[PDB]
Amino acid sequence: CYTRLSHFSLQPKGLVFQAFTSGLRRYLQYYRACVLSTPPTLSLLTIGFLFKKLGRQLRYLAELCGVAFPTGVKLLSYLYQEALHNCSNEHYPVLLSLLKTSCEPYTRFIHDWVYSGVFRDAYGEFMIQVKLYWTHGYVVFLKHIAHDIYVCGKTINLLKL
Amino acid sequence: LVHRILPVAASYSAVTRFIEEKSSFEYGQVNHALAAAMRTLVKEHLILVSQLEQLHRQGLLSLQKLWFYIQPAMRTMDILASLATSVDKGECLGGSTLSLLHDRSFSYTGDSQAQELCLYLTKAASAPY
Amino acid sequence: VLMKRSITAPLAAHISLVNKAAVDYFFVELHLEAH
Amino acid sequence: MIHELLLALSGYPGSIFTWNKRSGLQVSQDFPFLHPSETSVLNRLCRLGTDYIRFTEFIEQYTGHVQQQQGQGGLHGIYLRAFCTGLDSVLQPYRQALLDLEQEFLGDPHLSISHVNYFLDQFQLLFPSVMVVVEQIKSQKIHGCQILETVYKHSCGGLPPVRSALEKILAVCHGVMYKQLSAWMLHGLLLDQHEEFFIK
Repeated sequence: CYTRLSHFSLQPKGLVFQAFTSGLRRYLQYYRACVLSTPPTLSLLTIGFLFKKLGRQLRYLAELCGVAFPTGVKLLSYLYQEALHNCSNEHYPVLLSLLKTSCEPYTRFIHDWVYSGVFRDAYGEFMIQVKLYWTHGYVVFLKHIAHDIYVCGKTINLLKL
Repeated sequence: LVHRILPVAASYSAVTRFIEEKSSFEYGQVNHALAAAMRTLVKEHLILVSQLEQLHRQGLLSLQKLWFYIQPAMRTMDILASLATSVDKGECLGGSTLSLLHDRSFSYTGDSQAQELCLYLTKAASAPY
Repeated sequence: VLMKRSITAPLAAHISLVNKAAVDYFFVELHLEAH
Repeated sequence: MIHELLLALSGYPGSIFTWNKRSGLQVSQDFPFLHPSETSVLNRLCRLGTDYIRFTEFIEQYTGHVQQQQGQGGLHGIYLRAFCTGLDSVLQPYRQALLDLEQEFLGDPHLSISHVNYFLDQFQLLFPSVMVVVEQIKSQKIHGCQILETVYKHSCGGLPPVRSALEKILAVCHGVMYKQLSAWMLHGLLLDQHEEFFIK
Protein backbone atom coordinates (compact mmCIF):
# COMPACT_ATOMS: atom_id res chain seq x y z
CA CYS A 1 0.00 0.00 0.00
CA TYR A 2 2.98 2.36 0.40
CA THR A 3 3.94 1.62 -3.21
CA ARG A 4 0.24 2.02 -4.08
CA LEU A 5 0.35 5.48 -2.44
CA SER A 6 3.41 6.77 -4.32
CA HIS A 7 1.78 5.64 -7.58
CA PHE A 8 -1.38 7.61 -6.71
CA SER A 9 0.01 10.84 -5.21
CA LEU A 10 3.03 11.63 -7.38
CA GLN A 11 1.66 14.52 -9.45
CA PRO A 12 2.14 18.08 -8.12
CA LYS A 13 -8.24 17.41 -12.00
CA GLY A 14 -8.54 20.09 -9.32
CA LEU A 15 -6.52 22.50 -7.18
CA VAL A 16 -7.81 21.28 -3.81
CA PHE A 17 -7.00 17.74 -4.96
CA GLN A 18 -3.46 19.03 -5.59
CA ALA A 19 -3.46 20.48 -2.06
CA PHE A 20 -4.58 17.14 -0.59
CA THR A 21 -2.02 15.28 -2.74
CA SER A 22 0.77 17.58 -1.51
CA GLY A 23 -0.42 17.13 2.08
CA LEU A 24 -0.13 13.34 1.77
CA ARG A 25 3.57 13.58 0.89
CA ARG A 26 4.09 15.63 4.07
CA TYR A 27 3.08 12.47 5.96
CA LEU A 28 4.73 9.77 3.83
CA GLN A 29 8.12 11.40 4.46
CA TYR A 30 7.42 11.09 8.20
CA TYR A 31 6.60 7.41 7.62
CA ARG A 32 9.99 7.12 5.90
CA ALA A 33 11.65 9.08 8.73
CA CYS A 34 10.38 7.03 11.69
CA VAL A 35 11.48 3.90 9.88
CA LEU A 36 15.25 3.51 9.40
CA SER A 37 16.20 5.69 12.38
CA THR A 38 15.58 3.37 15.34
CA PRO A 39 16.60 -0.22 14.31
CA PRO A 40 20.08 -1.04 13.02
CA THR A 41 19.65 -4.80 13.49
CA LEU A 42 16.82 -6.03 15.73
CA SER A 43 14.88 -9.24 16.29
CA LEU A 44 12.27 -10.52 13.83
CA LEU A 45 9.29 -10.38 16.20
CA THR A 46 10.27 -6.89 17.37
CA ILE A 47 9.63 -5.71 13.81
CA GLY A 48 6.18 -7.31 13.57
CA PHE A 49 5.21 -5.96 16.99
CA LEU A 50 6.69 -2.48 16.46
CA PHE A 51 5.01 -1.89 13.07
CA LYS A 52 1.57 -3.12 14.19
CA LYS A 53 0.22 0.00 15.93
CA LEU A 54 1.49 2.01 12.91
CA GLY A 55 0.96 -0.32 9.93
CA ARG A 56 -2.79 -0.82 10.40
CA GLN A 57 -3.14 2.97 10.07
CA LEU A 58 -1.26 2.69 6.77
CA ARG A 59 -3.84 0.12 5.66
CA TYR A 60 -6.63 2.49 6.82
CA LEU A 61 -5.22 5.10 4.41
CA ALA A 62 -5.90 2.69 1.52
CA GLU A 63 -9.66 2.74 2.18
CA LEU A 64 -9.54 6.53 2.47
CA CYS A 65 -8.19 6.95 -1.08
CA GLY A 66 -8.94 4.68 -4.03
CA VAL A 67 -5.93 2.38 -3.57
CA ALA A 68 -14.34 7.50 -8.01
CA PHE A 69 -12.65 10.23 -5.94
CA PRO A 70 -14.44 13.57 -5.42
CA THR A 71 -13.00 16.99 -6.19
CA GLY A 72 -13.76 20.52 -4.99
CA VAL A 73 -16.24 21.31 -2.22
CA LYS A 74 -17.43 17.69 -2.56
CA LEU A 75 -14.00 16.34 -1.56
CA LEU A 76 -13.50 19.06 1.06
CA SER A 77 -16.78 18.03 2.73
CA TYR A 78 -16.31 14.25 2.33
CA LEU A 79 -12.99 14.49 4.19
CA TYR A 80 -14.81 16.56 6.83
CA GLN A 81 -17.46 13.87 7.41
CA GLU A 82 -14.56 11.39 7.76
CA ALA A 83 -13.54 13.35 10.94
CA LEU A 84 -16.66 13.24 13.19
CA HIS A 85 -17.02 9.75 11.66
CA ASN A 86 -13.90 8.43 13.48
CA CYS A 87 -13.15 11.23 15.94
CA SER A 88 -12.12 9.89 19.36
CA ASN A 89 -9.84 7.16 17.95
CA GLU A 90 -6.14 7.58 17.08
CA HIS A 91 -7.00 8.72 13.52
CA TYR A 92 -7.92 12.27 14.62
CA PRO A 93 -4.55 14.11 14.20
CA VAL A 94 -3.59 12.60 10.82
CA LEU A 95 -7.00 13.30 9.26
CA LEU A 96 -7.02 16.73 10.93
CA SER A 97 -3.57 17.58 9.53
CA LEU A 98 -4.80 16.48 6.11
CA LEU A 99 -7.95 18.63 6.37
CA LYS A 100 -5.97 21.63 7.68
CA THR A 101 -3.93 21.78 4.46
CA SER A 102 -6.57 20.41 2.05
CA CYS A 103 -8.68 23.55 2.63
CA GLU A 104 -5.74 25.96 2.24
CA PRO A 105 -6.34 27.27 -1.35
CA TYR A 106 -10.12 27.31 -0.76
CA THR A 107 -9.53 29.80 2.06
CA ARG A 108 -7.79 32.03 -0.51
CA PHE A 109 -10.84 31.79 -2.77
CA ILE A 110 -12.96 32.81 0.23
CA HIS A 111 -10.32 35.46 1.16
CA ASP A 112 -10.91 37.15 -2.21
CA TRP A 113 -14.54 38.24 -1.67
CA VAL A 114 -13.88 39.49 1.88
CA TYR A 115 -10.79 41.60 1.21
CA SER A 116 -10.27 42.30 -2.50
CA GLY A 117 -13.43 41.20 -4.32
CA VAL A 118 -11.49 39.79 -7.29
CA PHE A 119 -13.22 36.50 -8.01
CA ARG A 120 -10.70 33.76 -8.84
CA ASP A 121 -11.71 30.57 -10.64
CA ALA A 122 -9.64 27.90 -12.36
CA TYR A 123 -11.74 24.78 -12.99
CA GLY A 124 -14.96 25.25 -11.00
CA GLU A 125 -13.90 24.03 -7.54
CA PHE A 126 -15.63 27.10 -6.11
CA MET A 127 -19.31 26.53 -5.41
CA ILE A 128 -20.08 29.87 -7.14
CA GLN A 129 -19.27 30.65 -10.78
CA VAL A 130 -19.72 33.70 -13.00
CA LYS A 131 -29.77 46.50 -15.29
CA LEU A 132 -29.91 43.29 -13.25
CA TYR A 133 -26.14 42.62 -12.75
CA TRP A 134 -26.84 39.90 -10.16
CA THR A 135 -26.53 36.66 -12.16
CA HIS A 136 -23.61 35.09 -10.28
CA GLY A 137 -25.16 31.69 -9.72
CA TYR A 138 -24.68 30.23 -6.25
CA VAL A 139 -26.34 26.81 -5.92
CA VAL A 140 -20.57 20.59 5.22
CA PHE A 141 -19.78 24.06 6.65
CA LEU A 142 -22.37 25.96 8.67
CA LYS A 143 -25.01 27.47 6.36
CA HIS A 144 -25.32 30.50 8.68
CA ILE A 145 -22.34 32.04 6.81
CA ALA A 146 -22.67 30.29 3.42
CA HIS A 147 -25.31 32.60 1.95
CA ASP A 148 -23.65 35.58 3.67
CA ILE A 149 -20.39 35.12 1.72
CA TYR A 150 -22.36 35.34 -1.54
CA VAL A 151 -23.68 38.84 -0.80
CA CYS A 152 -20.47 39.97 0.99
CA GLY A 153 -18.66 39.47 -2.31
CA LYS A 154 -21.28 41.11 -4.53
CA THR A 155 -21.38 44.27 -2.40
CA ILE A 156 -17.64 44.75 -3.01
CA ASN A 157 -18.04 43.91 -6.70
CA LEU A 158 -20.78 46.56 -6.92
CA LEU A 159 -18.68 49.19 -5.12
CA LYS A 160 -15.82 48.67 -7.58
CA LEU A 161 -18.12 50.01 -10.33
CA LEU B 1 18.18 1.61 -3.76
CA VAL B 2 20.59 3.77 -5.76
CA HIS B 3 17.83 4.00 -8.38
CA ARG B 4 15.76 5.78 -5.74
CA ILE B 5 18.68 8.09 -4.86
CA LEU B 6 19.62 9.03 -8.47
CA PRO B 7 16.72 11.55 -9.03
CA VAL B 8 18.67 14.19 -7.05
CA ALA B 9 21.62 13.46 -9.34
CA ALA B 10 19.39 13.97 -12.39
CA SER B 11 17.82 17.08 -10.82
CA TYR B 12 21.31 18.55 -10.36
CA SER B 13 22.59 18.20 -13.94
CA ALA B 14 19.54 20.00 -15.34
CA VAL B 15 20.14 22.95 -12.99
CA THR B 16 23.83 23.58 -13.70
CA ARG B 17 23.06 23.60 -17.44
CA PHE B 18 20.30 26.19 -16.96
CA ILE B 19 22.59 28.52 -15.03
CA GLU B 20 25.35 27.94 -17.60
CA GLU B 21 23.03 28.69 -20.52
CA LYS B 22 20.92 31.58 -19.20
CA SER B 23 23.97 33.52 -18.00
CA SER B 24 24.46 34.61 -21.61
CA PHE B 25 23.76 38.15 -22.78
CA GLU B 26 20.82 37.36 -25.04
CA TYR B 27 18.55 36.30 -22.19
CA GLY B 28 17.78 39.83 -21.02
CA GLN B 29 18.01 41.30 -17.54
CA VAL B 30 15.77 39.09 -15.39
CA ASN B 31 16.56 35.58 -16.65
CA HIS B 32 20.14 36.50 -15.78
CA ALA B 33 18.98 37.13 -12.20
CA LEU B 34 16.94 33.92 -12.03
CA ALA B 35 19.99 31.81 -12.86
CA ALA B 36 21.82 34.05 -10.38
CA ALA B 37 19.66 33.17 -7.37
CA MET B 38 19.94 29.38 -7.78
CA ARG B 39 23.68 29.12 -7.16
CA THR B 40 23.55 29.84 -3.43
CA LEU B 41 21.28 26.76 -3.45
CA VAL B 42 23.94 24.86 -5.43
CA LYS B 43 26.47 25.67 -2.67
CA GLU B 44 24.57 23.83 0.09
CA HIS B 45 24.06 20.76 -2.13
CA LEU B 46 27.84 20.45 -2.51
CA ILE B 47 28.60 21.13 1.17
CA LEU B 48 26.42 18.21 2.33
CA VAL B 49 28.17 15.75 0.01
CA SER B 50 31.67 16.83 1.08
CA GLN B 51 30.70 16.49 4.74
CA LEU B 52 29.26 13.04 4.00
CA GLU B 53 32.48 12.06 2.20
CA GLN B 54 34.65 13.14 5.14
CA LEU B 55 32.26 11.19 7.38
CA HIS B 56 32.66 8.24 4.98
CA ARG B 57 36.41 8.40 5.65
CA GLN B 58 35.69 7.26 9.23
CA GLY B 59 33.49 4.37 8.05
CA LEU B 60 30.50 5.69 10.04
CA LEU B 61 28.23 6.05 6.99
CA SER B 62 25.91 3.57 5.28
CA LEU B 63 23.89 3.57 2.08
CA GLN B 64 20.71 3.76 4.18
CA LYS B 65 22.33 6.56 6.21
CA LEU B 66 23.12 8.52 3.03
CA TRP B 67 19.56 8.04 1.73
CA PHE B 68 18.33 9.45 5.05
CA TYR B 69 20.69 12.44 4.86
CA ILE B 70 19.91 13.72 1.35
CA GLN B 71 16.12 14.12 1.78
CA PRO B 72 16.08 17.99 1.80
CA ALA B 73 18.42 18.21 -1.22
CA MET B 74 16.07 15.92 -3.18
CA ARG B 75 13.30 18.50 -2.74
CA THR B 76 15.25 21.74 -3.20
CA MET B 77 17.08 20.70 -6.38
CA ASP B 78 13.75 19.42 -7.73
CA ILE B 79 12.10 22.84 -7.36
CA LEU B 80 15.13 24.40 -9.05
CA ALA B 81 14.95 21.87 -11.90
CA SER B 82 11.22 22.53 -12.28
CA LEU B 83 11.85 26.28 -12.53
CA ALA B 84 14.77 25.64 -14.90
CA THR B 85 12.72 23.58 -17.34
CA SER B 86 9.69 25.89 -17.06
CA VAL B 87 11.82 28.88 -18.09
CA ASP B 88 13.51 26.90 -20.88
CA LYS B 89 10.48 25.15 -22.41
CA GLY B 90 8.23 28.19 -22.62
CA GLU B 91 10.71 30.92 -23.66
CA CYS B 92 10.62 33.37 -20.76
CA LEU B 93 12.63 36.60 -20.89
CA GLY B 94 12.15 39.81 -18.94
CA GLY B 95 8.60 40.16 -17.70
CA SER B 96 7.55 36.70 -18.87
CA THR B 97 10.12 35.08 -16.55
CA LEU B 98 8.81 37.34 -13.78
CA SER B 99 5.24 36.03 -14.13
CA LEU B 100 6.05 32.31 -13.91
CA LEU B 101 7.97 32.67 -10.62
CA HIS B 102 5.01 34.55 -9.14
CA ASP B 103 2.81 31.63 -10.23
CA ARG B 104 4.98 29.04 -8.46
CA SER B 105 4.89 31.17 -5.31
CA PHE B 106 1.12 30.66 -5.38
CA SER B 107 1.51 26.94 -6.16
CA TYR B 108 3.58 26.40 -3.01
CA THR B 109 1.91 28.46 -0.28
CA GLY B 110 1.29 26.01 2.57
CA ASP B 111 4.48 24.01 2.62
CA SER B 112 6.62 27.06 3.74
CA GLN B 113 9.81 25.20 2.73
CA ALA B 114 9.37 25.25 -1.06
CA GLN B 115 7.55 28.58 -0.76
CA GLU B 116 10.54 30.32 0.86
CA LEU B 117 12.94 29.08 -1.82
CA CYS B 118 10.54 30.25 -4.52
CA LEU B 119 9.80 33.57 -2.85
CA TYR B 120 13.55 34.16 -2.49
CA LEU B 121 13.98 33.58 -6.22
CA THR B 122 11.14 36.01 -7.03
CA LYS B 123 12.61 38.94 -5.07
CA ALA B 124 16.09 38.24 -6.45
CA ALA B 125 14.86 38.06 -10.06
CA SER B 126 12.74 41.21 -9.63
CA ALA B 127 15.78 43.42 -8.98
CA PRO B 128 16.65 44.60 -12.55
CA TYR B 129 13.07 44.93 -13.87
CA VAL C 1 -15.24 18.74 19.03
CA LEU C 2 -15.46 20.51 15.64
CA MET C 3 -15.99 24.22 16.33
CA LYS C 4 -15.35 26.28 13.18
CA ARG C 5 -14.10 29.40 14.95
CA SER C 6 -10.78 29.99 13.15
CA ILE C 7 -12.73 30.89 9.97
CA THR C 8 -15.81 32.87 11.00
CA ALA C 9 -14.13 35.01 13.69
CA PRO C 10 -11.76 36.86 11.28
CA LEU C 11 -14.74 37.06 8.86
CA ALA C 12 -17.86 38.22 10.71
CA ALA C 13 -15.83 41.15 12.07
CA HIS C 14 -15.45 42.39 8.47
CA ILE C 15 -18.90 41.48 7.07
CA SER C 16 -20.73 43.94 9.36
CA LEU C 17 -18.32 46.78 8.52
CA VAL C 18 -18.81 46.19 4.78
CA ASN C 19 -22.62 46.11 5.03
CA LYS C 20 -22.85 49.16 7.32
CA ALA C 21 -20.51 51.08 4.99
CA ALA C 22 -22.67 50.11 1.99
CA VAL C 23 -25.98 51.26 3.51
CA ASP C 24 -24.32 54.45 4.79
CA TYR C 25 -22.84 54.97 1.31
CA PHE C 26 -26.35 54.83 -0.12
CA PHE C 27 -27.84 57.25 2.41
CA VAL C 28 -25.30 60.04 2.97
CA GLU C 29 -24.04 60.12 -0.63
CA LEU C 30 -26.76 59.05 -3.09
CA HIS C 31 -29.80 60.34 -1.12
CA LEU C 32 -31.91 57.16 -1.12
CA GLU C 33 -34.11 58.76 1.55
CA ALA C 34 -34.83 61.65 -0.85
CA HIS C 35 -35.93 59.54 -3.84
CA MET D 1 9.26 -25.91 19.67
CA ILE D 2 11.61 -23.73 21.62
CA HIS D 3 11.42 -21.05 18.96
CA GLU D 4 8.33 -22.47 17.20
CA LEU D 5 6.56 -22.35 20.57
CA LEU D 6 7.32 -18.65 21.04
CA LEU D 7 6.29 -18.13 17.41
CA ALA D 8 3.00 -20.04 17.85
CA LEU D 9 2.31 -18.26 21.14
CA SER D 10 3.05 -15.06 19.18
CA GLY D 11 0.03 -15.97 17.07
CA TYR D 12 1.77 -17.28 13.97
CA PRO D 13 1.08 -21.01 13.66
CA GLY D 14 3.10 -23.75 12.03
CA SER D 15 2.53 -27.31 11.07
CA ILE D 16 3.77 -28.80 14.31
CA PHE D 17 1.28 -26.64 16.28
CA THR D 18 -1.39 -27.07 13.62
CA TRP D 19 -3.87 -24.18 13.64
CA ASN D 20 -7.38 -25.47 13.29
CA LYS D 21 -10.38 -23.14 13.42
CA ARG D 22 -12.13 -25.71 15.58
CA SER D 23 -9.31 -26.93 17.81
CA GLY D 24 -7.23 -23.74 17.98
CA LEU D 25 -3.56 -24.59 18.29
CA GLN D 26 -3.26 -28.37 18.16
CA VAL D 27 -0.19 -30.57 18.32
CA SER D 28 -0.60 -33.46 15.91
CA GLN D 29 -0.09 -35.99 18.72
CA ASP D 30 1.87 -38.69 16.83
CA PHE D 31 5.61 -38.20 17.18
CA PRO D 32 8.27 -40.94 17.49
CA PHE D 33 10.89 -38.63 19.05
CA LEU D 34 8.88 -36.86 21.75
CA HIS D 35 6.33 -38.65 23.87
CA PRO D 36 2.85 -38.19 25.47
CA SER D 37 3.78 -36.22 28.62
CA GLU D 38 5.51 -33.19 27.07
CA THR D 39 2.62 -33.34 24.58
CA SER D 40 0.27 -32.59 27.47
CA VAL D 41 2.41 -29.67 28.65
CA LEU D 42 2.50 -28.40 25.04
CA ASN D 43 -1.31 -28.67 24.81
CA ARG D 44 -1.57 -26.81 28.14
CA LEU D 45 0.55 -24.00 26.69
CA CYS D 46 -1.40 -24.10 23.40
CA ARG D 47 -4.52 -23.04 25.31
CA LEU D 48 -2.88 -19.62 25.81
CA GLY D 49 -1.88 -19.37 22.14
CA THR D 50 -5.39 -20.40 21.08
CA ASP D 51 -6.86 -17.60 23.21
CA TYR D 52 -4.29 -15.12 21.85
CA ILE D 53 -5.02 -15.99 18.20
CA ARG D 54 -8.76 -15.68 18.85
CA PHE D 55 -8.19 -12.32 20.61
CA THR D 56 -6.07 -10.90 17.78
CA GLU D 57 -8.56 -12.18 15.20
CA PHE D 58 -11.39 -10.51 17.13
CA ILE D 59 -9.42 -7.25 17.38
CA GLU D 60 -8.43 -7.24 13.69
CA GLN D 61 -11.97 -8.19 12.65
CA TYR D 62 -14.04 -6.03 14.98
CA THR D 63 -12.20 -2.72 15.30
CA GLY D 64 -15.87 -1.63 14.94
CA HIS D 65 -15.11 -2.22 11.84
CA VAL D 66 -12.39 -0.36 9.82
CA GLN D 67 -13.23 3.11 8.38
CA GLN D 68 -16.97 2.20 8.78
CA GLN D 69 -17.30 2.68 4.96
CA GLN D 70 -26.27 -1.91 9.63
CA GLY D 71 -24.29 -0.90 12.76
CA GLN D 72 -24.33 -1.97 16.45
CA GLY D 73 -20.65 -1.92 17.49
CA GLY D 74 -18.36 -4.73 16.29
CA LEU D 75 -20.91 -4.75 13.47
CA HIS D 76 -20.27 -1.06 12.97
CA GLY D 77 -19.49 1.52 15.73
CA ILE D 78 -17.81 3.20 18.61
CA TYR D 79 -18.29 1.73 22.13
CA LEU D 80 -16.88 -1.68 21.30
CA ARG D 81 -14.25 0.19 19.23
CA ALA D 82 -13.15 1.57 22.62
CA PHE D 83 -13.30 -2.01 23.98
CA CYS D 84 -10.71 -3.37 21.53
CA THR D 85 -8.37 -0.41 22.02
CA GLY D 86 -8.49 -1.35 25.70
CA LEU D 87 -8.12 -5.07 24.93
CA ASP D 88 -4.81 -5.03 23.02
CA SER D 89 -3.25 -2.77 25.66
CA VAL D 90 -4.38 -5.23 28.34
CA LEU D 91 -2.80 -8.09 26.37
CA GLN D 92 0.50 -6.14 25.97
CA PRO D 93 2.42 -7.64 29.00
CA TYR D 94 1.93 -11.12 27.51
CA ARG D 95 3.79 -9.96 24.39
CA GLN D 96 6.53 -8.32 26.41
CA ALA D 97 6.97 -11.38 28.66
CA LEU D 98 7.33 -13.45 25.48
CA LEU D 99 10.04 -11.06 24.26
CA ASP D 100 11.82 -11.47 27.62
CA LEU D 101 11.65 -15.27 27.21
CA GLU D 102 13.37 -14.79 23.84
CA GLN D 103 16.30 -12.97 25.46
CA GLU D 104 16.70 -15.59 28.19
CA PHE D 105 16.72 -18.41 25.63
CA LEU D 106 19.21 -16.30 23.70
CA GLY D 107 21.40 -16.30 26.81
CA ASP D 108 21.17 -19.99 27.72
CA PRO D 109 20.97 -22.74 25.05
CA HIS D 110 19.09 -25.37 27.09
CA LEU D 111 16.10 -24.15 29.10
CA SER D 112 13.10 -26.29 29.95
CA ILE D 113 9.40 -26.04 29.12
CA SER D 114 8.79 -26.04 32.90
CA HIS D 115 10.83 -22.81 32.83
CA VAL D 116 8.39 -21.39 30.24
CA ASN D 117 5.36 -22.82 32.09
CA TYR D 118 6.38 -21.15 35.35
CA PHE D 119 6.96 -17.84 33.57
CA LEU D 120 3.64 -17.85 31.67
CA ASP D 121 1.33 -19.39 34.30
CA GLN D 122 0.26 -15.86 35.33
CA PHE D 123 -1.29 -15.23 31.89
CA GLN D 124 -2.66 -18.81 31.90
CA LEU D 125 -5.34 -17.39 34.27
CA LEU D 126 -6.03 -13.90 32.92
CA PHE D 127 -6.80 -15.03 29.36
CA PRO D 128 -9.80 -17.40 30.05
CA SER D 129 -11.26 -14.76 32.39
CA VAL D 130 -11.43 -12.02 29.74
CA MET D 131 -12.68 -14.52 27.14
CA VAL D 132 -16.11 -14.55 28.84
CA VAL D 133 -16.16 -10.73 28.84
CA VAL D 134 -15.79 -10.77 25.05
CA GLU D 135 -18.17 -13.73 24.71
CA GLN D 136 -21.17 -12.09 26.43
CA ILE D 137 -20.79 -9.05 24.13
CA LYS D 138 -20.80 -11.30 21.05
CA SER D 139 -23.68 -13.51 22.22
CA GLN D 140 -26.21 -11.01 23.60
CA LYS D 141 -25.50 -8.47 20.80
CA ILE D 142 -24.57 -6.03 23.55
CA HIS D 143 -25.24 -2.63 22.03
CA GLY D 144 -23.60 0.63 23.11
CA CYS D 145 -23.57 1.53 26.80
CA GLN D 146 -24.58 -1.93 28.04
CA ILE D 147 -20.98 -3.00 27.36
CA LEU D 148 -20.11 -0.60 30.21
CA GLU D 149 -22.40 -2.57 32.52
CA THR D 150 -21.20 -5.91 31.13
CA VAL D 151 -17.55 -5.27 31.99
CA TYR D 152 -18.52 -3.76 35.35
CA LYS D 153 -20.47 -6.80 36.58
CA HIS D 154 -17.22 -8.75 36.08
CA SER D 155 -15.16 -5.87 37.52
CA CYS D 156 -16.45 -7.46 40.69
CA GLY D 157 -13.95 -10.19 39.73
CA GLY D 158 -12.07 -11.77 42.55
CA LEU D 159 -8.84 -12.68 40.92
CA PRO D 160 -7.13 -9.31 41.69
CA PRO D 161 -5.18 -9.32 38.37
CA VAL D 162 -8.47 -9.94 36.53
CA ARG D 163 -10.25 -7.15 38.44
CA SER D 164 -7.48 -4.65 37.63
CA ALA D 165 -7.22 -5.76 33.98
CA LEU D 166 -10.94 -5.23 33.42
CA GLU D 167 -10.76 -1.90 35.30
CA LYS D 168 -8.33 -0.61 32.65
CA ILE D 169 -10.84 -1.46 29.89
CA LEU D 170 -13.67 0.22 31.81
CA ALA D 171 -11.58 3.40 32.19
CA VAL D 172 -10.79 3.42 28.45
CA CYS D 173 -14.38 3.12 27.22
CA HIS D 174 -15.54 5.50 29.96
CA GLY D 175 -13.30 7.87 27.99
CA VAL D 176 -15.69 7.84 25.04
CA MET D 177 -18.69 8.04 27.40
CA TYR D 178 -17.26 11.22 28.96
CA LYS D 179 -16.42 12.45 25.44
CA GLN D 180 -20.03 12.26 24.25
CA LEU D 181 -21.26 13.73 27.55
CA SER D 182 -18.91 16.74 27.22
CA ALA D 183 -20.62 17.42 23.89
CA TRP D 184 -24.29 17.21 24.89
CA MET D 185 -23.99 18.75 28.37
CA LEU D 186 -21.75 21.56 27.13
CA HIS D 187 -22.60 22.50 23.54
CA GLY D 188 -26.14 21.09 23.51
CA LEU D 189 -25.73 18.67 20.60
CA LEU D 190 -25.67 14.89 20.50
CA LEU D 191 -22.99 13.22 18.37
CA ASP D 192 -24.26 9.67 18.03
CA GLN D 193 -24.93 7.47 14.99
CA HIS D 194 -26.91 4.34 16.05
CA GLU D 195 -25.01 3.99 19.31
CA GLU D 196 -26.40 5.88 22.27
CA PHE D 197 -25.36 7.73 25.44
CA PHE D 198 -28.69 7.46 27.43
CA ILE D 199 -30.18 10.69 25.96
CA LYS D 200 -32.39 10.26 22.85
